[PDB]
Amino acid sequence: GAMGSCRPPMVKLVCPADNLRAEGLECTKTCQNYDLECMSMGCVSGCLCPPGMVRHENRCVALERCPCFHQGKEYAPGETVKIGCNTCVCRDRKWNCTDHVCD
Repeated sequence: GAMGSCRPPMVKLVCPADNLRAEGLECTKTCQNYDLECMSMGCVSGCLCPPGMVRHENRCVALERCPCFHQGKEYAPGETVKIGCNTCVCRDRKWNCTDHVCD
């Protein structure tokens, strides 16, 4: 029934015979696989978030707003954490360490 059933869908993406739209290589695009490997399932009849948006916790958020991970825990942008004698803050889906003097 051409039912995505992929939770609240935003943008529908199908994979042509040779998968020209998904180029086969492409399948998913989320802050998790955006720069990392993609999941096998997703290229074929799937619903993801707009290009400038990423799929996170079934919700669409902007890349600059994407969640950050540090120690198995999920953090947010501008969120600071302490690592040893240095601290880091999530900026641009990446952590920025001050690396100040170890006290």
